[PDB]
This record gives sequence, structure tokens and C-alpha cells, in this order.
Amino acid sequence: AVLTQPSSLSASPGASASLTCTLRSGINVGPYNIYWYQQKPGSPPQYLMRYKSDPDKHQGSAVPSRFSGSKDASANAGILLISGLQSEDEADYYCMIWHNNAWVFGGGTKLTVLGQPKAAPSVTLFPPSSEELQANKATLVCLISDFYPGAVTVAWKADSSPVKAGVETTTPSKQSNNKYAASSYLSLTPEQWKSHKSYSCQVTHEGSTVEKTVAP
Amino acid sequence: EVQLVQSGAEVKKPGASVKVSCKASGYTFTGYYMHWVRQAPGQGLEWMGWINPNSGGTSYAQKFQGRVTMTRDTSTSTVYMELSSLRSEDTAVYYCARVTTVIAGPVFDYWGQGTLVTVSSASTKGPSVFPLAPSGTAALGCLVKDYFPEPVTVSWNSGALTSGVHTFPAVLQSSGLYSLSSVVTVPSSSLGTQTYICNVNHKPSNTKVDKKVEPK
Amino acid sequence: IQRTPKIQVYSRHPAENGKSNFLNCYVSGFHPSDIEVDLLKNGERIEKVEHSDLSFSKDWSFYLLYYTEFTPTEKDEYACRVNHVTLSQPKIVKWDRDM
Amino acid sequence: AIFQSSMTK
Amino acid sequence: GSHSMRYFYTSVSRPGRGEPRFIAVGYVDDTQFVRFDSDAASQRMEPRAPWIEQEGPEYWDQETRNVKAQSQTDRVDLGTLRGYYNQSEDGSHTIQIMYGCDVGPDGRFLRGYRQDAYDGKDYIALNEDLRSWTAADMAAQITKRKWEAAHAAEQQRAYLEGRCVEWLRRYLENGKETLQRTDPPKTHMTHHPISDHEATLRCWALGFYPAEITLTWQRDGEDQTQDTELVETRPAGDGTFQKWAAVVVPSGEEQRYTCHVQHEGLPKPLTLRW
Repeated sequence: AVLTQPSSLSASPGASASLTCTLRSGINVGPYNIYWYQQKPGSPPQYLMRYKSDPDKHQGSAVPSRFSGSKDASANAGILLISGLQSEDEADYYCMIWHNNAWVFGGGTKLTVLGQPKAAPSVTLFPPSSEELQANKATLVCLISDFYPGAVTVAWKADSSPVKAGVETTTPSKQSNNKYAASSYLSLTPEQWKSHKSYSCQVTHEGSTVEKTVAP
Repeated sequence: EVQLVQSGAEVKKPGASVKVSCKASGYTFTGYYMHWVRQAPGQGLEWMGWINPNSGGTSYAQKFQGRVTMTRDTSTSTVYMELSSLRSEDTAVYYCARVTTVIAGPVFDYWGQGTLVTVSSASTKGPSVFPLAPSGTAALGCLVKDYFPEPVTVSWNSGALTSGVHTFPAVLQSSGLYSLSSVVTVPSSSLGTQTYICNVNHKPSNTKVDKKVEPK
Repeated sequence: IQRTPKIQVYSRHPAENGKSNFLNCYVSGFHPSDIEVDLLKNGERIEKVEHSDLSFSKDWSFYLLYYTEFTPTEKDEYACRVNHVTLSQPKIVKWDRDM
Repeated sequence: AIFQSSMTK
Repeated sequence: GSHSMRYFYTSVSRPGRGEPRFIAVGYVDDTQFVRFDSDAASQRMEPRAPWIEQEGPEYWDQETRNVKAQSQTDRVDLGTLRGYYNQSEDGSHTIQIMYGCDVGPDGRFLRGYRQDAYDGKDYIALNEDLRSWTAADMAAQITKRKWEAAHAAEQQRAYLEGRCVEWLRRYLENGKETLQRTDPPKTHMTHHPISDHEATLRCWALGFYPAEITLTWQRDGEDQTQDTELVETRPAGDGTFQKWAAVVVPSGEEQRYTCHVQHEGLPKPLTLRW
């Protein structure tokens, strides 16, 4: 990719988050205007600033002075620095440049302001229902609830062997109680379900792993 | 004030065409170029091209060249984006974004609210509902399987049960149909006496399903 | 280089209250050519404002006339709102009928 | 009327 | 009297906003008669004076074709000049061209001129002789050498001394009732006290054509050049011009001051006193 941004960054309120927009090798960062747009859920993107150099930059009238732009030439990157972090700073951040006769965006970075402690997720594993096995189908339902900072990895085990086929996972969604919740779906033939002694749902959140096992 | 109001959500099949409108107000419509930027669900931003609303002159990104048409109606201050020979990869939120005349900071200054275009081979289909039977707190639910399009509303005991209820977002299968679960964590003592019925409503296909969730 | 616009807010004919006229905004001596000019009636943007075709002077700096048909009243306030790379915030120049 | 055939820089 | 025909071209690159913009404006003295805007809906050379409207479809076809061909030259030049100056592909840059010819009272060629700018600075100019070029830098020197080799001065001189003067003469004859008219200034003075010690004396010149005017304040015969506030001549919108000159006077000395108005619409210069 031309412009590569980290998928995510997390930082505490009162602290500083340094958001990077790296340009691909052989495309020098110096000459370009780097635009930052902020995006809050269910809303269109919004201009923050334009930065070419310290004597060639712009900042939106509604954008506080605690948002600032720079470039790290050694890294070939554009930087948006957000100081004295606030809850309203939690958003997606895109960087853009006009390159090769088109507007080019970085993938975006989700910025999380840490306004809660790390909440260990509660995992529940449901086996295929009898009604469903009669329909000649099998769906193992993994429900992961009440976790913060809102990021998980799920893994399924067939008799302790890793299974990657027939898995469908949901991106964590914000619960009412400010914590996050996700669902994973191990779809099988009713034959696969009955041909194994046990199936495991492993949910790894912040290094810690929670496992739930089901057996026929 | 500058306001850009776009048309409602669309559901289309592969090979079909979509026409998205963007009604402008609060400025001289012909004096500013209108661009189109799309966003695939949970992904980044993609620039499509521009229209001069005065001349009717256009420029498209290499990727949309041959498949997109930008037009305008000066009499009604409306810009249209029409994408043809549609594919599932075209499922995205389509924004119209006004571009500044003063070259100093922002490029895209005012955006529309976005228009969700869903491309899917699927036809309208009601869901199959399966009980996720429970094993001093116990979790039970309903699996709302293979429905099209979104949304489904899940209630418990015709609304008389809201405490401990959580309805997860719909996972989209490789098949093209949606699937979701709705859980309710209840007292383990209540299991034998109290009855739990999930009420599923899929308004697109006009299906209402009432299903009692029993243990074992 | 970059030159700041010069703004003149005036009327075609000497103002007579309740008599139809033309409100003019003459922006001159600016560089680059990219500019935003709005004519306001009591701080509210006038919908149909016409402008001249872009031209320039001996120093290469540009000029443009923005005009609208208006009928000056005693209490109604008229102004020009100009924006250009050269300005920190858009500039508001009020219509002084003795200028 | 305008100058007919302008030359590139 | 003395007359001129002048064409003004502006080419602006706007990377990411749109296509480079091109505006062409045509003048006979201080009267605009034609316009072209690449942003406008017609994509034609448009009439802006009533005396040009009588020109046939072949005139309009020729002018459109040619002004379009010029915008295309300017678009490639925007790219060429970015390459000469080592500028970024994302910045906005502007080329400005002005050319024209002057005629006397006899209707004969007086002077011809052709000047080009890049980013509001002189780039290349046709010399007074109409035979050579003056390059303002090392980049305009590349252009100069191209133009010398292509015989661009011969092409420019043939136009300015021939076609340009023949067209101007046609325009002056067709537009006689307006072009070959002078409107004298409608002068008046206004008093604006500042204090018990000083007051402002403003001299106004409204409704004049052409725009050339000289407003001068005097005190007992001496000019007040350093202490006269002068506004830039502004268009009234109807083809005429306006201007004012002001001077701060001591409260009991208003009668010692006179304003001198010089305009070609006036057979004798005016002298205004309060």
C-alpha cells in the first residue's frame, strides 16, 4: 500500500497519542500535503489538518491546538500528535495524499482513549441444537461478552486440532455498560459434530486466554 | 449553512446498477466541484472521482472508469452517482463530498450523511429460529439463522424480559445470508418454573417467529 | 508571491432609501486567484450574486467584481465576506454608504 | 479575434 | 483618439479539485467584449458586449476552436513549468498571458505587446522590437530558445501588426456609439468632520469612461500628493468607473483647498472647492 497506517492505537486520558501515516519507499514524504480526517461512528469523515511543512500547514478552526502535525523524514511518515487525550478523541483517523492522479487514503487507525480498566471476557459456548441437527445442520455458537479494551482473537479446536474452516466471527460491538461483545460461528455437517469427542472455543483477550468446551 | 442530503439505503443484485442522489443547499451549487468517496463496511475510504456541477464535466478514478456516471440537475441542486455492473465488493457507504474553491486547508469540506448500497445474490428470506438451550446464573438464547436482508428485531416474553438480554450483531455468511444470536442470562432456579419465549421479527420478508427456549 | 485582496463595498448609483440599486464588492490586487466572495444582508448570505470574469493588473494581481440587485433601506445592514489563502479567518467589510 | 497558433514553453 | 485591443489568459492547476482552469477575457480599451471559462457550461467563446453579437457563427466557431487550443497549450505548459522548477505534483500553480495592440487617432498600428507570468512573477516577454524575447530566469531561457528556434516572434509580430489591428478597427467601427464615446466624471464634494480641530474633504468622480482619471488635492496652489488618501478606481457595474480622493484639513481652512479632476471626457480640467 502507498500510505500504511497502524490498525489501532490505545492510550490513556491526559496522555499523548502519536498517529503515523507511512509512505511507501521511493515516494518522499517531504514534498506532499498530508491531510488528516477524523471519523466518529455513524458519521461522515471530517477534516482536521493539512501539513506539508512547519511554514506550510493548516488546522481547522474547530480543531484544538493539542492536535498537531509533523513529518518524520527518517521513517518517511506523516504524524498527527494528539496531546492531553480526551474521550471525544476516540475515533478513526485517515491520512490522505494526492498521488498518481488520485486521492489515496491510509487504511485508518482506530484510536481508543482508555477510560475503563481491562475487563476479562465472559465466554459461553452453545452446542448444535437438536431441532437444527434435524435440519441436517450444525452451528456451535461462541458468545463473548463484557470485555474492555474491546479487542479479541478466537480459535476453535476439533479434538485439540486447530480448525480454520467454517468459522465466522463478528467485530466487537459496544454494549450498553460501555464494555464490548463478540460472536463466533463454527458451522459443521451433523456428521462432524458426532465424529469428535469435544470442541473448544478459545478467546484470547490481552494475552489472557479463556476457553469453553462442549461435548456430544 | 451548507447541507448535503443523500438518498436512502439500497439493496441490489450482482450485475445491476445503483443511482445515488445528493441534494445540495446553502451555497451556489454551480460554484463548487462535487466528489464521491465510498467506504466498505468496517473498512477504509476510497475516492471515486468528481463532477463540475456547472459544466457537467467529470473525472473518474481508473478503477471505476467504465462503470460510474456522475450527473447533476442544476434546477434541483442534485448530483447523482450511478455505479453499474455491480458486484458484492461494491457493498459500501457512498458519500458525496463538496470540495473547496479556496486552496489553503481542507479539500472535502462538507459531506453527505452517506448511502449504504448492499450488493448480494440473495433474495428476501425469513429466518429459521433455533433454541440455544441452557445447561447461580444460566445463559440461554435464540439462534436467528439465514435471513435476508437486514434487520431482525429480537424481544423476549413479548417485551416483559429486558434484564440480562443482549442481541449480537448479524454475521454475514459465505452463502450471502445473515445470522445472529440473542442471549439472556437468567437465575438458575427460575429455569424449571419460568418460561422464556424469544420473539423474532423480520419485517422485509414479513415473518414473525415465537420460540420457547427450554433446558435439555 | 502571495498578495492579500483589497476590498471595496459600494453601490452602482448613490443610495436612495427604497430605490433599486446594485451592491458591488470589488476585490483587487490578490494572488493566487482562488477566492470566496459572499454578499450578506443582515449577516445572511444573498442567494443570487453574480461576478465578473477574472482579469489581472500590470503587477499580475487579480481583480473581480461581485454584484447583486438590492434596494437599500435605512436599517438593513450589508457586507462582503471574503476568503483567500492569505487570510487567517474570512474578512467581513461592511457597506458604508458614504464610501 | 485571438492569436491563432500558440507555441509550447 | 488612441485605442487598444487586449486579451488576458489565466491557467490554474488545482490537483485533486478538478481539471486546470482556464479563463480568457477580451477587451477593447476598458470594455470587455468576449469571455471563455473552462468551468462554464457552454464550452464556447461568449459575447460580453452588444457590438460583438453581430459576428456570424464562423467567428464564434473560430474563436471557440482557437481559445480551446490555447487552454490545451497552457495545460501542457503547467506540466512543463512544474518540471522546470522541480515543484510537487500536488501544488496549485498559475500561468498568466496578456497580449494586445494599440492604434492611434488615424487607426494605424502604434505598439504591440506579449507578456507571460508564472505564479505572479514575470516569465518571458516579447521585446518592444517584436523580434526578441526577455526570459526572467533560467527556466524562461529554455522557453526563449524553443521560441527562437520555432520563430514565435515572427508569428506574434505578424498578428500584432496585422490581424490584431484589422480586428480592433472592425470592433471600433461596429461599437462606435459606445467604444468611441467618453463619459466625463460627475463630480461632487463631501465634508466629514473628525473633531473641533480637523475634518475630511472627499472629492468624488462617478460615471466616467474610460477609467483613466487623475484626482489631485491642492492647498494655495501646492499639490497634497503625500496627504491625499486615494481609492483604487472601481467599476460601477454599468461600464463606467468611480474614484475618490480625500484630504484631512484644519477646521477653519476648508476654502484654502481645491481638487483637480483630469479626464479625457472633460475639455478643460475641473476644480472643486468646498
